[PDB]
Amino acid sequence: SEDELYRQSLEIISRYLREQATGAKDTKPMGRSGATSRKALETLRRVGDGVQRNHETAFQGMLRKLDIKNEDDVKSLSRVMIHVFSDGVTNWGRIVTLISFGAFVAKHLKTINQESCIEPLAESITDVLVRTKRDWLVKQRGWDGFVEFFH
Ligand SMILES: CC#CCn1c(CC)c(-c2cccc(Cl)c2C)c2c(N[C@H](Cc3ccccc3)C(=O)O)ncnc21
Repeated sequence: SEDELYRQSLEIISRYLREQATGAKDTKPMGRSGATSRKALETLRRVGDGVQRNHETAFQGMLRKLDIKNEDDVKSLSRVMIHVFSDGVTNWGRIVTLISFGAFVAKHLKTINQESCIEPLAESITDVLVRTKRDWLVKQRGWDGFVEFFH
């Protein structure tokens, strides 16, 4: 390991997706740069909840199209994130939509009683995000850049 950016990203995304699914704020330290991952998570809650709320109908229609039922559909969803998220313009706007739709999908995984697929979903999203937009993420100062961008 010793990929700080991947570790920090996976943590923030797992916390958001897990707490959206279940309602509970997970109380367990944070990790390295914990004040930058707690301010990132705070921001993500504000802006991410906003995107799910404002574009609920769009999110519902996309979820319906993907027809997600098991670990096999979540594993596949990865090829879908590469086509849609990676093959686009790069900005925090689309990065939030990716993690917000992931949270929307994580809520659906809980309701269809497949909540063991949440942590893998979070890993899939972090994989596509960090190992297709690494160059851009580094240039923007990673999650310090994100928190700054949503002042
Ligand atoms: C988990 C995951 C994932 C991948 N992903 C997906 C899922 C395939 C979409 C997407 C594409 C079309 C419609 C909808 Cl509702 C969505 C969510 C997406 C995305 N969408 C925005 C457009 C948009 C913004 C806000 C609300 C609805 C739609 C875009 O393409 O610029 N941006 C980034 N990643 C996206």
